[PDB]
Amino acid sequence: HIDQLKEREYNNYSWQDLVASGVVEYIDTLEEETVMLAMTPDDLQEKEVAYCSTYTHCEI
Amino acid sequence: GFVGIRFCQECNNMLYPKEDKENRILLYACRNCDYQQEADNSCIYVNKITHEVDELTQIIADVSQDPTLPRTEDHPCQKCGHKEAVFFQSHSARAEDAMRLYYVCTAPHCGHRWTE
Ligand SMILES: [Zn+2]
Ligand SMILES: [Zn+2]
Repeated sequence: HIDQLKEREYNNYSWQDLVASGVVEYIDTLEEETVMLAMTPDDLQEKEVAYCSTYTHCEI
Repeated sequence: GFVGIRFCQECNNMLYPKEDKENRILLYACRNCDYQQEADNSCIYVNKITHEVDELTQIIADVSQDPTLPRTEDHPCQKCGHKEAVFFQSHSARAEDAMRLYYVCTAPHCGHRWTE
C-alpha cells in the first residue's frame, strides 16, 4: 500500500483506495469507547510485559 | 429468600395477599376477578438494607469476548482448566467499598466465573 500510494499524483492513487482496500476505518466518538486503540504500530506491539496484546486499531 | 409476583389465572393481573380470617391461612386474591389460591411461601415482602447482591449473578459469559478487557494467565479456570482468563471490577454503581475482581474464563462453551 505504501509503494502504491507513494506513486500517487502521477497515476491516480488516492485515499479512497485505502478505504476500499480495508486498511483504514472511520470510528466515531461513540464507537471509540469499545476499541483498543494503539498509539504507534511498532513500539506498542513487539513483545514485552503482557499489557493487553489485543489491539484492534492504531492511530496514524 | 425473595418473593415473586404470581399473576392471576383468568384475568392475568397482580394477586394481592389476603389473610383468611375464617380458615386462618394466607390467600392471594384478585381485585378484578374473584380468583383465590392457597399460598406456599408464607412471605410477602423482604427488604435488603445492606443490599448484599452477588455480582457474579449479573456477570455474563459474553464478557470474555471483549477486546478492551484485561487478561491474565495466572488464574486458570476450574471446570475446563483453561489458562487465559479475564478480570475486572464490579463495574456497577453504588459500589460500597470494594474493588474485588471477578475472574471469568475466556474460552468458548465454558462461560465460568469465579472470585479470589
Ligand atoms: Zn384475577
Ligand atoms: Zn473455563
